[PDB]
Amino acid sequence: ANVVVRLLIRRPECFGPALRGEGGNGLLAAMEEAIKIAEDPSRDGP
Amino acid sequence: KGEAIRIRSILRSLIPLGDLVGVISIAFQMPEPDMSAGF
Amino acid sequence: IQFLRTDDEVVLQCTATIHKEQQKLCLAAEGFGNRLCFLESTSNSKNVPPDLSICTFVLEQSLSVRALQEMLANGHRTLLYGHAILLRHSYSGMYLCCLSTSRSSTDKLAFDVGLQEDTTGEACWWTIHPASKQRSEGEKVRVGDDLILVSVSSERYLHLSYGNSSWHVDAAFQQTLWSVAPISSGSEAAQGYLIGGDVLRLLHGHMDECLTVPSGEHGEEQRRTVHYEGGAVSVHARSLWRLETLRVAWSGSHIRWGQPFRLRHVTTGKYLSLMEDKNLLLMDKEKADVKSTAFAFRSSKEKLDVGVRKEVDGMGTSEIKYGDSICYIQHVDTGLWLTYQAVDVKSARMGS
Repeated sequence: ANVVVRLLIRRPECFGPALRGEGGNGLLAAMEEAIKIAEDPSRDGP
Repeated sequence: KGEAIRIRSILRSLIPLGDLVGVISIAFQMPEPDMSAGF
Repeated sequence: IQFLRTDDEVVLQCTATIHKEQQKLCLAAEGFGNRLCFLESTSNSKNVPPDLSICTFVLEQSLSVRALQEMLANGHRTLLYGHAILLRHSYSGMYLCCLSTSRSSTDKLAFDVGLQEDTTGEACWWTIHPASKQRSEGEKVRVGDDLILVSVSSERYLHLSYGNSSWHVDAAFQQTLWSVAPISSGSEAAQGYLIGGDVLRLLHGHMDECLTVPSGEHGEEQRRTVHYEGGAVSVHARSLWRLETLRVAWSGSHIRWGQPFRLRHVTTGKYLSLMEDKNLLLMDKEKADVKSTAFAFRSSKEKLDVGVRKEVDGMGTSEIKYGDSICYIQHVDTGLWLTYQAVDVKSARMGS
């Protein structure tokens, strides 16, 4: 667990872009966006 | 142990608590069957 | 090739590329009044001099991580990669540490660095790690080597977080190459010799006339004037002049004759400049050009040596003493020399 946490904190791009980083706010907005992507079929593979 | 406190603090700084409770509060719909490939 | 020892003043310098332009910065801190650390542009010193007095840091002790853990449970040593160093502020006297607060809401994973009074706890020490492939763990550090600082408790790198207008250093998880530049290696600096980067006072051998400025009895227009005084002013605070050497490496070296240096008034924070249209005045760092502020010390009145030496890599040789030394100030552009006058009219001369 310690080394996995070390690697995940040294490489921040392993987390989601809408949760970690100077873009998306956090997990709340990330998963609400995910729900709305699930709801609208215009963002999938036809 | 101190490194345990450090790891817990890192995890808390990563994932806040308000975010956690807001994500818990979604109140998924419970259905005529539905699809299990969603939330 | 010189190995970093213990109890020596160093500078934590780093490189930053902004506007596709390179700049070199200190790790600096005011200390008294502001705990957090900031940056100081050590480069571009021809027009604005940096504040080396808050740029520099001293290595208090140098112990390994396991010896530090044993100290937690309970001469001049050399510096090796992997040790857990202790950085103390030279002026403020406090110790550089990792604060448990987060000021920048952008990087929600880092902490802020600053100065603290006590050294207890593992939240103040730092560990050096190699930054290049040529160098590994366990070898001796030399001058100019790039290293990485990691906190002991926070376990976070001394990151140079780039911002829109907040060039602030944090303890983040992104490595930042922090080069070290020595200042004073703690050599055999005898009691009484002149060392660069120091503040001092200048008196006369037979008149005890000290180079001062008017006190706070008037405004800054009056305090900007420079003159001589005597009596109790020798022990005042408005009569201290600090010599800032131009080079940032080994700025706390022994002052040799004929080298340029800036004259700063630590009481107001202005630098002693010379404009040809008048006498000398005090101008802030924003316009303190080197060609107008850099003065030098000579042993005689002549111009035998002007373009001789540019730099010497080392602590230097003990030349100028505090006890018996008769120096002459000389400007790099005009080459004028100090002279006392009798501009004071006879109306209130004896009392003023």
